[PDB]
Amino acid sequence: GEELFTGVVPILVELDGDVNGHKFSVSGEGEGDATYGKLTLKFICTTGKLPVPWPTLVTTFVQCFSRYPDHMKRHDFFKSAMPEGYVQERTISFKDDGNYKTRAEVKFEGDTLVNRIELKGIDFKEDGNILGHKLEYNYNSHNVYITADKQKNGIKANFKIRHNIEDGSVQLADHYQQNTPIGDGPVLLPDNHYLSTQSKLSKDPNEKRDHMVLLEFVTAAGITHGMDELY
Ligand SMILES: *N[C@@H](CCCCO)C(=O)O
Repeated sequence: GEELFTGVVPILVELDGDVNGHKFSVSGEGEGDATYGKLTLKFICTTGKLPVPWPTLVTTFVQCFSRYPDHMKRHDFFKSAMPEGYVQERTISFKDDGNYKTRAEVKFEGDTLVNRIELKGIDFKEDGNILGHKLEYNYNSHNVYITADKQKNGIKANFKIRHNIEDGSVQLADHYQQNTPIGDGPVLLPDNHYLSTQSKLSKDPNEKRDHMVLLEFVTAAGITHGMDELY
């Protein structure tokens, strides 16, 4: 599977969502270059205005594009599941507000890596930071710890995303994530490690539709003692 990621790979993201009486769809396109852990993606809301803030969907919108160091190649579950792919399921709980439930399948369709997502939003406050669009349009860097779930033949992660709010506070979005292979081909089940992520959000000055431009870099890390010994 890792052979499929040696070059630049086109990406398609499709999300079907339902939150607070609003059905919405998002399509995203761009490319990933796993050699540098680099993602360049532009998302468009094709149904009108997005009924939740763009930053709340960044994690939902392809960790197979993470840069795994040579010394950590045996820990890359995500690429090992390719091309048949993996299911990624999350609960995202917004502190003192509602939650997202997401299920995605990530797999190749020919040369294109496709992330197809179903999202449901539950129990949000009409006046809250999410439905009230009170999040700043920016994004923090996070370290996501990955552990094996070997009886389920996959991996899991839980992590809290920090969203800056326009009132100067920071609202946490608590993520619980599980990934399972779609195919029956053996996958790599990793030792504990983490993914170091950084994301920049911007706008296309020629785009009339509601949209988000995302530039993201992800690097696997945390396995250091063996390499440190060399020096
Ligand atoms: N590279 C050092 C050893 C690192 C000490 C911790 O492993 C050296 O060559 O002396």
